[PDB]
Amino acid sequence: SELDQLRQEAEQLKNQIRDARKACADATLSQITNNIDPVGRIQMRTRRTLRGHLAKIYAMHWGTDSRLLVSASQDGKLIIWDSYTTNKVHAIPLRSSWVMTCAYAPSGNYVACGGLDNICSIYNLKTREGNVRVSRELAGHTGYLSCCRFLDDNQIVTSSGDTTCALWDIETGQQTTTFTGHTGDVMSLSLAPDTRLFVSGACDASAKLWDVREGMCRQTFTGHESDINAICFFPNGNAFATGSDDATCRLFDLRADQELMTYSHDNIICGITSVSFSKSGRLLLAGYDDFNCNVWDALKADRAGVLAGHDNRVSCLGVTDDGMAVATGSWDSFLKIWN
Amino acid sequence: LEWHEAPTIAVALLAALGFLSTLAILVIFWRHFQTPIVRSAGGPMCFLMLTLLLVAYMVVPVYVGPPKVSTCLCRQALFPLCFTICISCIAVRSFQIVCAFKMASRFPRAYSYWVRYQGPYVSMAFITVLKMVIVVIGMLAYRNSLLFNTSLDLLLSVVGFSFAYMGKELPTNYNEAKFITLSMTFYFTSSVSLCTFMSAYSGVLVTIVDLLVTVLNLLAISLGYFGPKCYMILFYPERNTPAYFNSMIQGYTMRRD
Amino acid sequence: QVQLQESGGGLVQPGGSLRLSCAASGFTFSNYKMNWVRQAPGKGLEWVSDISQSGASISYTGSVKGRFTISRDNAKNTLYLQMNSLKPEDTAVYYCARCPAPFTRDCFDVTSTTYAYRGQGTQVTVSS
Amino acid sequence: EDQRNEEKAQREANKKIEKQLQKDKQVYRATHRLLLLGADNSGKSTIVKQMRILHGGSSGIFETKFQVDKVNFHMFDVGGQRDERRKWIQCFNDVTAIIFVVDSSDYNRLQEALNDFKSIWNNRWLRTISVILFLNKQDLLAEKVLAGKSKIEDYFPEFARYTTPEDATPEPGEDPRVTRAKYFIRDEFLRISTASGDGRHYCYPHFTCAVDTQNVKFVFDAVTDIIIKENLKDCGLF
Amino acid sequence: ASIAQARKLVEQLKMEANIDRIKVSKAAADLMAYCEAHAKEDPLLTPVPASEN
Repeated sequence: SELDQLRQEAEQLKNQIRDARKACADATLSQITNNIDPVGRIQMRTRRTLRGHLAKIYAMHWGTDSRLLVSASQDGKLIIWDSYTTNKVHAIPLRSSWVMTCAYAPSGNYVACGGLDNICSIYNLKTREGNVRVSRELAGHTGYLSCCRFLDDNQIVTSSGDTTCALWDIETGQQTTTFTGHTGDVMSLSLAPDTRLFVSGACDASAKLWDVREGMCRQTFTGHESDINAICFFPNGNAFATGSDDATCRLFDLRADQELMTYSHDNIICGITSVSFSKSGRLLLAGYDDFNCNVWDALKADRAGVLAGHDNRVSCLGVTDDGMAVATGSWDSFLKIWN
Repeated sequence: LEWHEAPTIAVALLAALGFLSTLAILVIFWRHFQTPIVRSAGGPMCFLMLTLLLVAYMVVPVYVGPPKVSTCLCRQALFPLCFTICISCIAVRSFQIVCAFKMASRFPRAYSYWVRYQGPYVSMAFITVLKMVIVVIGMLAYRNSLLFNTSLDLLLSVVGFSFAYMGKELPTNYNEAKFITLSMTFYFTSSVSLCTFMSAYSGVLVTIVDLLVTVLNLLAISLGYFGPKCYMILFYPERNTPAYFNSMIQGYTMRRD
Repeated sequence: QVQLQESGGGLVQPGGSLRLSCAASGFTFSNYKMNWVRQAPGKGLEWVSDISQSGASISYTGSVKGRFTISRDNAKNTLYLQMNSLKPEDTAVYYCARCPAPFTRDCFDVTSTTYAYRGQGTQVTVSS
Repeated sequence: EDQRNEEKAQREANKKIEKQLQKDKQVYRATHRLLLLGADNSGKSTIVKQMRILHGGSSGIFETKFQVDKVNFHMFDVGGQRDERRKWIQCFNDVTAIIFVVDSSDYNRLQEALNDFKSIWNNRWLRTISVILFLNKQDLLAEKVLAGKSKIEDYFPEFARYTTPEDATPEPGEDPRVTRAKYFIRDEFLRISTASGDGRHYCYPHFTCAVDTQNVKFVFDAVTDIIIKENLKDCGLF
Repeated sequence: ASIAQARKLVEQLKMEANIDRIKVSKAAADLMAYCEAHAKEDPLLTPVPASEN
């Protein structure tokens, strides 16, 4: 049968790819960074405790100015915090209270949110009248929205639970490009610093690197063993890290096209919800289901510290653009800032 | 007041029986923990009243003996403190039961304020502080001094009764209407009889009568509150199960009408 | 990558016997609760059996109880399904499934039309 | 001097935002959200339609907001998603109750309903949420039992030795076989709830009373009981 | 139906293969160099004085 021949060809191609990757791995990251001195005991403290949310916080996103941030809760609100003064700038009620994601535009002009309504709503913050109102209702996804990131004021990449990603032209409200190839619900999405590429981790234990312009999957990484919930690009853009239900963080390299290091501990058995690198990429903060966020040595895989204090499951994580602080939101409707 | 005299030994043996019963109840509650009965009875609140009752029973022999400033001070330092703390604890538990079963949606914001400001732990502190204050201002100046304390205790018991009054139909493990009626009526009649007897009496051996009344009251608000619970949780282990509590609360809430 | 390969299916006369295997690779076997699923022609995916990580907890469907046996061997990273007293309506494609997350009692989306942690399946046919 | 004015304006805006937030919380904490789950043939649509018709109210969610005895309610059915639910089911980890609907007359797909109920009950996040079990389509179950063409023992071998429980309500004009089948299905669903509930959450089965308002009353009573037990547990009295 | 899906999967696998692969040692060296070069500009790694936030 033709299906058997196609499956055999796919297996042969996978074997060839694995053989090439094995031949390409002449050493390991641990075997090379063994001579560098470890980071000292990392101790962050809760500088601010942003409170005012009703239900569990599901996502957050820092601003480019590294002062304002936006968070989305499951009670149907979008609160924009002035992190320096703990004040609230905006509180946008949402048509659907089931919201899984939120984003901050690089210019700070708009915000985006989405969820079980399968719609990416975009709200204009700095309008003429000063009242935040929905500007575009991006529809076309047949699954829940899980992540959204602004390319610029007129473009946004959204990942959905219909196993497809998309690039939206906000002005026309239409899908410029569709990224298909995932066999499971896409859960995370991370833009490269150059914005020309992005990665997405789905519930099929695979992360695919996509091309924004051409709309094709350049590379696929299959080092995990469970659904991938988080993904974050390295500051260099040549690597990224992933979190998964199998209680492991894994660093993949784009040029080597294979996994470089794993960050797991015997006593850690809960899933990972959010990951984010430091400004220099030396630290890898990762939220967990055990209400704790662990700081990992991105070069030596030593757990440098722990950010304890959240009463419920940590769900979102984010490091400012200048690396000044890291903000963690969890399911007890509380946001915290650490440095 | 002699050590060898029939009323005194009778009261001493009654106090010893109360002490043994309270110690047994304490051991039973400690052994059978993490079970719905003790949690519904008050949890650590029950242990608080039990140990305070234990100390009140232990200081009973101090009451008996030659007159002394220490015994005289303890007279209103400990036993009225026992009465007021125990009755306020029962009233707080009754208010919690009634506000959980009812008036949670009728008075929503009031319950949010009550549960956000640590109401159960705040009302008790207010009560003990106020009783300490009224006690010291009373001893600054038998019948007149004790009248204020009995009025306070009767007001607390009346508050507990008025809050448990609408809870006649509440489940058996959350209903204390019978205990409240019995204890209030016993305290009222004992205080009335004692106040009447302070004036028209010889003046000697009246300490025996007053101590006898106080130990009967202590035995009342100890046994009438804790005996049924221990009876149920030793002689009916099947009746002490989280599944049973689930089913019985459910049967109360959704009645067949 | 997570990969499950099944084997053992084939022609079996009614009242016969069979044994299925599931060579699991790409993940630690002793951490996940395993499953067996089948898909009769013209019908949707139907759960058949499951087994705990240590093999202590085992459950089947009503139509296969007393005939099918599920077992696992964490040493060889394989899952077995011995099938006895086969009947014609048992003709189905049998897939070896895995719970999405480790150390988890409940199992979600085992019988979904698409599921990443599922094998290609082996056709089992019963006819005289 | 600009900084002082900017900070004053920020504080005033934050005060307005917090006032609106507390006004919204006063309503959010007084509204009960119920998640409807089931199968294609379970019959959630008729329940939603009846509850909307009895009390006037109300894409990817079948939202419905109504008011029953001056109590706010919110019933939503999650349609339009894929068959995989292990990720979006985590949103409803704070709902008041889950209204699970079962087709009792469909023996072929009854095991699928049992597996779905087991998965929902044993979920890590859905482990403190009570389930209101709705055994729909009782007239069809009675017709199937009385016909005799299809037998429960064909799909469930444990029905041969099953006996009607003592605490069974003898509805008027009820065949012993019909009530035996009803209570067998109810007990099959209750075994999963009692096997691992451990008092964290409860199950409230209810055979549908044909087409009557009694189902809405049962939902209201179950929600009231759940709220009462939640208050008791928060007070430390249960 | 499934034949087209298998064909597209095979085509995607062909596209993923036949690409350059820089050795793991070189990639690790580049990552370490980037981390070391920017170590002075990491507020989370090097504790910034309390004066500068």
